[PDB]
Amino acid sequence: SGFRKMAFPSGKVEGCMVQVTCGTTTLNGLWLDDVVYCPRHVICTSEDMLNPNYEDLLIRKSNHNFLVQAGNVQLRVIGHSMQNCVLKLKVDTANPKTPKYKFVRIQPGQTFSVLACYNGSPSGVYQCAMRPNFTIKGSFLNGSCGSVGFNIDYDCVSFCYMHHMELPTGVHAGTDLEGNFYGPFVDRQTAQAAGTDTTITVNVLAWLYAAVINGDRWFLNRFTTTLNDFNLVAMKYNYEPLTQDHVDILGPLSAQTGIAVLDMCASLKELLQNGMNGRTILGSALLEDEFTPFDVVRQCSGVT
Amino acid sequence: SGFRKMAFPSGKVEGCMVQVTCGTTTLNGLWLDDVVYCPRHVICTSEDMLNPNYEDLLIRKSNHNFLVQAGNVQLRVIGHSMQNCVLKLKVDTANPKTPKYKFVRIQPGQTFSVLACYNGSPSGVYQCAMRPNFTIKGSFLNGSCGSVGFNIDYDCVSFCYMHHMELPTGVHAGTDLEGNFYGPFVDRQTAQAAGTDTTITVNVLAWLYAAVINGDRWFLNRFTTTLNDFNLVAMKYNYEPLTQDHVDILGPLSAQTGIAVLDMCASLKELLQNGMNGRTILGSALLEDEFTPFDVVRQCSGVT
Ligand SMILES: *CCC(=O)N(c1ccc(C(C)C)nc1)[C@@H](C(=O)Nc1c(C)cccc1CC)c1cccnc1
Ligand SMILES: *CCC(=O)N(c1ccc(C(C)C)nc1)[C@@H](C(=O)Nc1c(C)cccc1CC)c1cccnc1
Repeated sequence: SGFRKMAFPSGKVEGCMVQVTCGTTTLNGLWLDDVVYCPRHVICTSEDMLNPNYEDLLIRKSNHNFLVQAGNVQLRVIGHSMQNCVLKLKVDTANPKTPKYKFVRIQPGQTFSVLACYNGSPSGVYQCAMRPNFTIKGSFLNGSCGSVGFNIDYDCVSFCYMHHMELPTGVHAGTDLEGNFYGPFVDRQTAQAAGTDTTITVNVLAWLYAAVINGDRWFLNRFTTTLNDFNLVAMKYNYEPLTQDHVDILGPLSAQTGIAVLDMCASLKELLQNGMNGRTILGSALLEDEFTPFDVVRQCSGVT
Repeated sequence: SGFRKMAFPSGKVEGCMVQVTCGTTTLNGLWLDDVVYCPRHVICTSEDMLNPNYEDLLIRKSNHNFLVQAGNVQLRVIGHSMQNCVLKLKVDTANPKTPKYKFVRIQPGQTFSVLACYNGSPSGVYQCAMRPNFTIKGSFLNGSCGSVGFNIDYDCVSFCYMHHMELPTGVHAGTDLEGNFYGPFVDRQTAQAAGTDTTITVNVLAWLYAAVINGDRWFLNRFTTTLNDFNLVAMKYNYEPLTQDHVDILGPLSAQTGIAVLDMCASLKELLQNGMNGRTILGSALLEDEFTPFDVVRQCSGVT
């Protein structure tokens, strides 16, 4: 028992991290097969961040201007192209450590692990979620650009995020591995405010199920509610609307605990209205929303 | 910016996880050089957990009774010995993935990463701390035994914990890699209650420093205190006593922020006395104590 914010083991991704330098800028790249993926803003200078014309900046760059280093050894760049906001640098050597992989574009509320890197070297791994406003609350310093988000299904790594920037409010924005930003963000040093960071309701309910499985049951009440009644409360507290799809996804947790989804919604409703009164759930004094129903089942069953 | 509960990248440890089976029991082992380390309770049957005599149980076991599997391949066991509560199984093949490593016995309040494994396969990585009562609040299911705790200094993994058991209260107990339990726990299915889980004061202060660096400064007050005055409040709230050694360890964070350690103690004192009034610090509604001063500096500087 016990419930932790668990990240996937990072070994398979560690074997893909490289350093990419273009002129004076150094960031992280992701080496899969004979292609190194990195944020296109690696080509930007200091007086470029304000309003960069990436196509024009890219014309002044040749294959030899992209320095790619994997460990202590240099990779030879034989081609380069820009796909949306990422650069794809073709190298002459396929990464011998390339795992089975997919590129996936995740939906808000979905979770993933991040391997934070600097100079192509991994420094840490943490679990986070794509917020409903398409930002991520990460831990990224200058040089972390190019660090990636991923999920693992047995031996297949599904890459879903590449870090590009920090917004003026300290939250993070990035792309999928096709270079498309999550949300309306642009790779430009300009005024970009994030929308309402609403709570991921289905994730909170999954975590309330995790709490019941692990013995924290004080919040369980004698009430029930309806999807419409619950949603009126959820809107009031800036919680995402709960749909019948969410109820369906929570089915296995409802079945394991014998607590119907709508009864758990009524427990959640009373926690929103009354607060926690100085009590804790799974060692937290607030309602946790960065565990999906899939994560709760996976961690509670020990999927390797 | 941003501050996350970050674990070390787990790749180096993933390459050391093996499955150990003795009779009908399967748990995790740690393969370093030509030795596989695992909890000695792998030799216990069902009617043994109550009061096992490990030396007597071990006499009935030969090298061929310990099945060690690394991936899909079997390791040949050429020797076995018991060192305290761990078994050391000598194999005929040195692990080709053995990283530079040390075995260290950590002190309470120190943090480490855990690679939770089942059947010798890694399923997740999380960061935790050795509690002042020598338990760990982990996420371990049946079969997780043998999963290990570690810290990494550039390329050297310092193994500090091996999981052995869950206490009747859902908290976890284990040994260092020499087989010595942390705390007074024994590898026996018997009444073992944990002591007071006090808060790691130096860690809370480090995390308050992390908050100030990341912009969360609302809790900073106009007060100061003394070590003795602060400690009277800390005892009242089951916080560990703060020593001059702790003040010294917080020196770099005090210097970076310009906030003297005793002023941060006075802020912490007011948070203990007044509570958070529904506010949050670094996304938490309670005072976090599983980041050491070293972790705060490392995460805030990006040590790879
Ligand atoms: C890897 C590059 C980097 O660290 N950062 C960066 C710098 C420039 C650009 C574009 C050319 C605009 N993108 C990323 C920063 C970063 O995003 N800095 C930043 C902050 C902190 C706030 C507002 C705007 C900007 C852009 C200059 C970085 C720093 C910390 C974490 N992630 C990224
Ligand atoms: C790897 C073995 C295992 O999963 N567990 C176990 C079983 C037996 C023994 C000894 C022979 C006594 N040690 C460990 C359990 C475990 O500790 N079970 C347990 C619990 C949950 C509560 C009170 C006592 C015991 C011992 C039987 C395990 C389960 C979950 C997490 N860690 C370990």
